[PDB]
Amino acid sequence: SGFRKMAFPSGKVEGCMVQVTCGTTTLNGLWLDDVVYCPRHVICTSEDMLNPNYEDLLIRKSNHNFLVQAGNVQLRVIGHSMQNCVLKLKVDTANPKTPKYKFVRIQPGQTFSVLACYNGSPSGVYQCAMRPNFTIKGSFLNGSCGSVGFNIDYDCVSFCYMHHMELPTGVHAGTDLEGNFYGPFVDRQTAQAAGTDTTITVNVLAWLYAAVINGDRWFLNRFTTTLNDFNLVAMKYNYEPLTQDHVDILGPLSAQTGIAVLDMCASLKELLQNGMNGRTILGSALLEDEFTPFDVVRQCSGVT
Amino acid sequence: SGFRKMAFPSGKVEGCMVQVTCGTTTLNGLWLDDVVYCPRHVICTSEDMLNPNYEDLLIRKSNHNFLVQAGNVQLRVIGHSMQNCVLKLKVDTANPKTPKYKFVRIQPGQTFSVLACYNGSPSGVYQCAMRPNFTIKGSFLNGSCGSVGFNIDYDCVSFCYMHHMELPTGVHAGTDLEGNFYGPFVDRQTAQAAGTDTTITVNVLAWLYAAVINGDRWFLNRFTTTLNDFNLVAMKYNYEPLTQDHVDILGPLSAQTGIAVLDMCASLKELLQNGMNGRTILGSALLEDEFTPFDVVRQCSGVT
Ligand SMILES: Cc1ccc(NC(=O)c2ccc(CN3CCN(C)CC3)cc2)cc1Nc1nc(-c2cccnc2)cs1
Ligand SMILES: Cc1ccc(NC(=O)c2ccc(CN3CCN(C)CC3)cc2)cc1Nc1nc(-c2cccnc2)cs1
Repeated sequence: SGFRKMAFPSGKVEGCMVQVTCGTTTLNGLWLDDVVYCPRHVICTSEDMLNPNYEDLLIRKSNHNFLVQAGNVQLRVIGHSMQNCVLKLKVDTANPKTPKYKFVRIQPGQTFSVLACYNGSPSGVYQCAMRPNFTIKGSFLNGSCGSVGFNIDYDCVSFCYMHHMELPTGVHAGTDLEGNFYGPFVDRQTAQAAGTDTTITVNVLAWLYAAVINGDRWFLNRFTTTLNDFNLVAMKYNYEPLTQDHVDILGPLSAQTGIAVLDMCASLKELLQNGMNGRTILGSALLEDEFTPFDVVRQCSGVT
Repeated sequence: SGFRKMAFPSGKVEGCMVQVTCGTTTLNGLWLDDVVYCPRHVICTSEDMLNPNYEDLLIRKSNHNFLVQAGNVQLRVIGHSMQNCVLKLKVDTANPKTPKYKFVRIQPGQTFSVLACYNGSPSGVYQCAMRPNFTIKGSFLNGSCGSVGFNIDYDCVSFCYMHHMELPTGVHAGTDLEGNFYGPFVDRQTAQAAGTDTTITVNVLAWLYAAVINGDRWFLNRFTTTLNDFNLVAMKYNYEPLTQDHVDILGPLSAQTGIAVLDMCASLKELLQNGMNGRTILGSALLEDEFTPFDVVRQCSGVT
């Protein structure tokens, strides 16, 4: 029983975090085999953030300009190259703690764990979702760049996010581990801002199923809706459209609770139109959209 | 920017988790130096949960009745003893991954990280608070007993909680690592239930400070209250009394925001009496009480 924002255990990633210094800029890197990955803006100056040409900036660097430290051990840099918005620093030692890993790119609406680090040292772990507008609502301070987001499946770490910047509304943007930004953001100084966002409908439905499995039932009703009629309501309240694939993905949770997806959609319509009338669902007075169907199945009992 | 329920990185504890089997019962244990700690109810049967005498049950066990597995490695048990509600299994190998550690007992209102484990294998990490009634609102399924709660300060893991049971309302109870239960609960079958709970006032105030530091200010006002007048309102809404020591503990956050504690108490009084009128604070429509002042300082910027 219970339902929490639960991250993956972080030990496999902790053993990969290093400190990268270039000039007077320090940030975090990810050490896998004999390569350290970090944001390329580590090579920038304050006089460079206006209109940087990173190809120029990197040609003017040598391996000796990069100081890499793993705990109390200095790693010797023997090669450097750019890949999109990340830097690859080849080092003379393979990381003995390298887990089985993959570099994946995630979709908006999917979740992952973030290991927030400062000066190469892990500080905390929390769960994040990629928003529809390709930002994340993280918790990061100055020094956190190069912190990573990941999921773990059996023994394998799938890295999906490296942190690069904070936008003016306080939300965060970054890249996959190939250095390609999520969303229409760049690693330079501009007036860039998060675009309009939407609520992740399939996740809200998953979380209503989690609530039923955990004994909250007050929002259920005897009505069922059609998919087209539900999607008219979704549009009005700035929810994403629900697809048949979403309905299919919710199949296991529907079977376990015996509540058809379009039955639960009729509950969600009533919550959107009427509010909660002073009640809560899984300790929240808002509809929560940062749990995927997978997250719910992973955490919740499977009985029925 | 941002504010998340953030756990401590879990790697130091992951390396301590083992599987303990006795008969057909499997649960988790904590392997530190050459001792494995686990709930003593691992030695129980279904015909024993009524009125167990654990001293009798343990006298009838031998070391060979305990199977301990660390990953794919079986640990040989060479001694067993009871300490209050935990069992200490002496093994023939010290854990090479033992961190610096302490066994601490926490106070109601304090927070800690939980590493949820199944079959000796870590599954997820989340943040928990000890409620005033000595329960925790965790996320645990069958098989999770023996999972631990902890905080980390510099290199040192302070273990404070071992999981033993789920109460009828879905909340959880357990012991410190000396085997002494938090609250009026026992590791046998009774009608025991969580007692009445209260909201942790100093934590709500800390979280309002976190909100101000993160730019939410709509709930602020020009009024200040007295401590006695605030505590009359606290009583009415089932909040704990605020003490001068609480005011002192909030000193750093008050100085950083320039908002006196009794000024912020006047905001909290208005929120309690009027609600939020459709607005949110740090993405919540409820007043959140599971962040301590320390948690806020640890996570939030320190500027001002
Ligand atoms: C996207 C980006 C692009 C360039 C930079 N770098 C800089 O602005 C910068 C870097 C280094 C310097 C110092 N110079 C270079 C070193 N030395 C020669 C002195 C002069 C001055 C400015 C940072 C970022 N990203 C940032 N992320 C944050 C941040 C804050 C809070 C949460 N998450 C991210 C702050 S700045
Ligand atoms: C407090 C307590 C006391 C005794 C027990 N153990 C049992 O009830 C029990 C243990 C073992 C058996 C099997 N027997 C012994 C082994 N073998 C001889 C077969 C017969 C039957 C029952 C469990 C607990 N705690 C439990 N925690 C949970 C639980 C569920 C979800 C979340 N957190 C905890 C379920 S039972």
